[PDB]
Amino acid sequence: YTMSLGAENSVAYSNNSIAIPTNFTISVTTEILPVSMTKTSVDCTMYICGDSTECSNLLLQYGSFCTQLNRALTGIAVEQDKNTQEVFAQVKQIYKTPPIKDFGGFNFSQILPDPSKPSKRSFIEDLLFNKVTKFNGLTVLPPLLTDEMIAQYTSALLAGTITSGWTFGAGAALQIPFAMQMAYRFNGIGVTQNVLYENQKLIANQFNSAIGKIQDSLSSTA
Amino acid sequence: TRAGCLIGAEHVNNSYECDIPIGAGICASYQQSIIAYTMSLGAENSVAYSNNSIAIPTNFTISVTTEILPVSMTKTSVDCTMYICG
Amino acid sequence: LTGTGVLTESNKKFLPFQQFGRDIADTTDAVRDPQTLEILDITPCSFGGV
Amino acid sequence: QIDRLITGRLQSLQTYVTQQLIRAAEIRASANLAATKMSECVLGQSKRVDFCGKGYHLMSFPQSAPHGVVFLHVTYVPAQEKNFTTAPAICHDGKAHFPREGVFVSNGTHWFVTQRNFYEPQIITTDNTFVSGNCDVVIGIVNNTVYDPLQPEL
Amino acid sequence: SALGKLQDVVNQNAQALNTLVKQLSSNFGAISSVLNDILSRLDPPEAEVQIDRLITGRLQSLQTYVTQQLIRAAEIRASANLAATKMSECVLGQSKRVDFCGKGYHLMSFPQSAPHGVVFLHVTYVPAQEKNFTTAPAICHDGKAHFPREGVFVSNGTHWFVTQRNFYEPQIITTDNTFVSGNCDVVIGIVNNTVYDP
Ligand SMILES: *[C@@H]1O[C@H](CO)[C@@H](O[C@@H]2O[C@H](CO)[C@@H](O)[C@H](O)[C@H]2NC(C)=O)[C@H](O)[C@H]1NC(C)=O
Ligand SMILES: *[C@@H]1O[C@H](CO)[C@@H](O[C@@H]2O[C@H](CO)[C@@H](O)[C@H](O)[C@H]2NC(C)=O)[C@H](O)[C@H]1NC(C)=O
Ligand SMILES: *[C@@H]1O[C@H](CO)[C@@H](O[C@@H]2O[C@H](CO)[C@@H](O)[C@H](O)[C@H]2NC(C)=O)[C@H](O)[C@H]1NC(C)=O
Ligand SMILES: *[C@@H]1O[C@H](CO)[C@@H](O[C@@H]2O[C@H](CO)[C@@H](O)[C@H](O)[C@H]2NC(C)=O)[C@H](O)[C@H]1NC(C)=O
Ligand SMILES: *[C@@H]1O[C@H](CO)[C@@H](O[C@@H]2O[C@H](CO)[C@@H](O)[C@H](O)[C@H]2NC(C)=O)[C@H](O)[C@H]1NC(C)=O
Ligand SMILES: *[C@@H]1O[C@H](CO)[C@@H](O[C@@H]2O[C@H](CO)[C@@H](O)[C@H](O)[C@H]2NC(C)=O)[C@H](O)[C@H]1NC(C)=O
Ligand SMILES: *[C@@H]1O[C@H](CO)[C@@H](O[C@@H]2O[C@H](CO)[C@@H](O)[C@H](O)[C@H]2NC(C)=O)[C@H](O)[C@H]1NC(C)=O
Ligand SMILES: *[C@@H]1O[C@H](CO)[C@@H](O[C@@H]2O[C@H](CO)[C@@H](O)[C@H](O)[C@H]2NC(C)=O)[C@H](O)[C@H]1NC(C)=O
Ligand SMILES: *[C@@H]1O[C@H](CO)[C@@H](O[C@@H]2O[C@H](CO)[C@@H](O)[C@H](O)[C@H]2NC(C)=O)[C@H](O)[C@H]1NC(C)=O
Ligand SMILES: *[C@@H]1O[C@H](CO)[C@@H](O)[C@H](O)[C@H]1NC(C)=O
Ligand SMILES: *[C@@H]1O[C@H](CO)[C@@H](O)[C@H](O)[C@H]1NC(C)=O
Ligand SMILES: *[C@@H]1O[C@H](CO)[C@@H](O)[C@H](O)[C@H]1NC(C)=O
Ligand SMILES: *[C@@H]1O[C@H](CO)[C@@H](O)[C@H](O)[C@H]1NC(C)=O
Ligand SMILES: *[C@@H]1O[C@H](CO)[C@@H](O)[C@H](O)[C@H]1NC(C)=O
Repeated sequence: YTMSLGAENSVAYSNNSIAIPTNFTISVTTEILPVSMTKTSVDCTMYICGDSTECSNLLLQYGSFCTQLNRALTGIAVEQDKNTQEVFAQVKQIYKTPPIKDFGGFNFSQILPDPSKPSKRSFIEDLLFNKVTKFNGLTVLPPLLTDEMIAQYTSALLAGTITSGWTFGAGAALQIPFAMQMAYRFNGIGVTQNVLYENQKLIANQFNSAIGKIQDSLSSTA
Repeated sequence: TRAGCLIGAEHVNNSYECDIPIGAGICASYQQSIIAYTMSLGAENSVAYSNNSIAIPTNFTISVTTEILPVSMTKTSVDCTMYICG
Repeated sequence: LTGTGVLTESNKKFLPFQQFGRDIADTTDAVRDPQTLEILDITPCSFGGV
Repeated sequence: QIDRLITGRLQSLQTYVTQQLIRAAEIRASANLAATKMSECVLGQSKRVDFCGKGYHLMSFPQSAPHGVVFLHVTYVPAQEKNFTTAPAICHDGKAHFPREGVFVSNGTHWFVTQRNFYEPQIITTDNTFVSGNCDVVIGIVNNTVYDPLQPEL
Repeated sequence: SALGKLQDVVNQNAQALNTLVKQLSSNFGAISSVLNDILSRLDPPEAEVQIDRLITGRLQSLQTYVTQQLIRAAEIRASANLAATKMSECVLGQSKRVDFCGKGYHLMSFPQSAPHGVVFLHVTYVPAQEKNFTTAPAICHDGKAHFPREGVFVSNGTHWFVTQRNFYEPQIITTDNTFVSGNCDVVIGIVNNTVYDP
């Protein structure tokens, strides 16, 4: 068939008609972005020649191709650790959430770490790590940051934003009650606080349910 | 280590900022002798969070930092006939 | 079958007609010795960067 | 025969390195975008449309992935919307009374100043409107009373 | 090492060129890298084969150089596009993007020409000599649930003020700096206090 681009929608436009929202959803969506790939290394001599001295006596007339090839792969491997540092090591001081998690009805249990410890990871991070799955001179170099360190960086970014809003990004982490942080964020989108405070339980039930649908979507869809 | 066998460095329980990256969270430093350790991501900071407490700045700094960005590389030309055949 | 490596005693269960076992990407990673029929596991000799 | 083997294997290794360099640059652009999203979606609230989720970005949560990062974008998605009659400005004593922050909306009979993203009517007052010019200029002038808060007290 | 990034580019160029030159002294499986030697001590039917081997090796070296130059040029182009974006949004304006024009709240950036690139001097407002206060989402006066217009309700041990969020400047609660919405039943952390009527 000829594909459909969508459903035609003639907007009810007039020179004196407006549509105003009387409600809201509070939506949580996920974005997945690769940050690094495997740090691989090749011994060009052992790949091309292996253990043969005869081939090793040759391949010297070919020049510095081997020194040029493993220099490029080394630059790639060094860049992968630089990629992870730029993404995750964006935080000074490893922030921790308080033992009393009173965030105005908002429930971050599935994104905060659990001490049951499939590493110091969250419930969502445990779902993520299960969902996605040396010879001839080929070696794989471990990343400088372990998965436990990245999850520690991630939990510090998460603890800072829950407790201190955007202040920790600029300077020192300044504590602010949650749902007072959320009232600031409604002001950023043109909603006049107030709508948050008068709908604080609805805005929370909508947030917690939307977070719950992520763990279902991650567990269900391959 | 997970990166391999390290000979000539002494492992310590202490954790510091990474100085010479070895891998798998292991870094090396010079104190007298060369030490190998698990790198520290930073200083733990439990922010004094409450449902009715706020922190307000009473002053400021005015910081000036520098960011260096490459914009161009050397414009080179190779006469392939001259290079290959002279 | 000529090669280099370390020959551990293996628990691979070869069928009687077979004489050696290959892996993915076709690398000989097991073999049964002609005398005293028994499967051996080949692992490459230790190597790396320094 | 060794030179033929060397030439083929060397070409195979050059091919591998070239495609790794091209893929590494592709990953680096992804890592730079992920580092920009951490700064602008997690460490702040972004005004850029569709940069941090679909809707009006409120706040994002990073989650660690084996070779990447997962952002949990929390956005304010409006709509249980309704329709209303609208005027650019309101004429009262010939002063044109534009709204300070919201929009003029109308029921079948009455007019209000609601905020543009949430419906919250509020009556027309001098506190939430400002006066500029007379009523001859603006095309969509609509007559209405503008309530002076001070006058009832006096 | 402050300008290391710029230095890197220079090195990454020079080394490459060096390799290219040092690929002119490789036999590539021929009798010599000096082509005049091959012509001098060989009959052209065999010198042709030797010249062909040298040609293949040198051509492969030059193709490798050109490919790596194209990849590095794409990297430099991405860097230059980022630098142009920073010139537009940090120097020609004030950016609200976090950490795009330095760490802190961006005030203004200054360009400086660097020998083979650009340097941005980002002046940002870094807050903090901070203090701790008690906050309320709203203030309850006459049962009307007042909210701050532009700042935040903060408390000393005894009194309440409306301060701006990034600098401490108390100011007493008034009808001019608050707006009324609803009654006092809904807001969870609402606190009793008087709001001053000018
Ligand atoms: C705005 O939408 C929410 C749904 O997100 C409405 O809340 C629901 O209301 C129905 C009955 O009115 C209940 O059965 C649901 O349990 C509610 N959902 C939640 C998450 O609380 C809300 O009523 C709407 N408000 C307006 C003014 O339309
Ligand atoms: C936040 O949500 C989690 C799960 O979504 C809640 O954890 C449950 O807590 C109850 C009792 O507190 C236990 O019986 C369950 O076993 C827990 N897990 C699940 C999957 O239900 C947690 O209680 C919520 N937080 C708050 C404050 O309600
Ligand atoms: C080859 O023949 C020799 C000599 O008999 C075998 O060695 C002995 O074989 C008997 C019978 O199988 C065993 O009971 C002994 O234990 C074996 N001795 C040793 C030292 O192994 C040998 O197994 C035969 N190899 C074959 C058939 O592959
Ligand atoms: C538009 O809004 C006005 C003001 O809210 C509505 O007029 C009010 O209607 C209610 C009906 O319950 C009465 O109790 C009030 O006394 C009315 N206020 C007046 C007359 O000043 C009007 O009905 C609305 N129009 C609609 C919904 O079509
Ligand atoms: C908005 O559009 C309507 C629709 O055309 C305009 O209404 C016309 O107004 C002229 C003169 O005012 C009349 O002659 C027409 O008969 C009207 N047409 C209809 C269909 O009503 C109106 O003028 C426009 N501008 C406004 C409302 O400010
Ligand atoms: C406002 O209502 C009046 C009549 O009810 C109209 O405006 C009048 O226009 C005439 C002709 O220019 C003037 O002489 C009157 O002084 C005006 N009266 C006012 C401004 O109150 C007109 O129908 C309405 N204005 C609109 C719809 O924009
Ligand atoms: C918090 O600030 C208020 C106001 O700055 C302080 O109240 C003042 O207390 C002195 C002591 O007698 C009075 O003279 C002032 O008139 C008060 N100011 C008023 C009423 O506006 C209060 O003491 C401070 N609390 C602290 C520092 O804990
Ligand atoms: C903010 O948190 C405090 C501490 O958890 C809450 O104080 C509790 O309030 C309930 C009922 O008001 C009491 O039964 C508890 O004994 C209190 N706990 C403590 C430790 O004092 C408070 O309710 C929360 N909300 C506010 C202040 O609006
Ligand atoms: C404000 O103070 C009063 C008592 O000093 C309390 O609120 C009272 O609550 C009762 C029961 O609902 C009502 O009958 C009174 O009219 C209320 N008085 C008011 C609102 O002034 C309560 O301790 C305080 N309110 C808070 C902390 O929200
Ligand atoms: C600390 O170092 C000492 C001596 O190096 C060692 O015996 C001990 O196991 C280490 N760890 C702890 C927890 O003490
Ligand atoms: C109300 O606005 C227009 C008025 O012409 C109407 O046709 C349309 O169906 C309605 N739109 C909404 C959002 O209900
Ligand atoms: C909204 O649109 C409907 C359908 O066109 C119409 O009947 C109604 O009057 C409109 N209301 C307003 C106030 O625009
Ligand atoms: C004030 O609040 C807490 C209360 O325990 C205190 O520990 C903290 O140091 C103070 N906050 C700041 C950032 O000054
Ligand atoms: C700030 O923290 C200090 C030290 O923990 C505490 O004594 C004080 O009561 C706190 N003040 C406020 C208003 O939160």
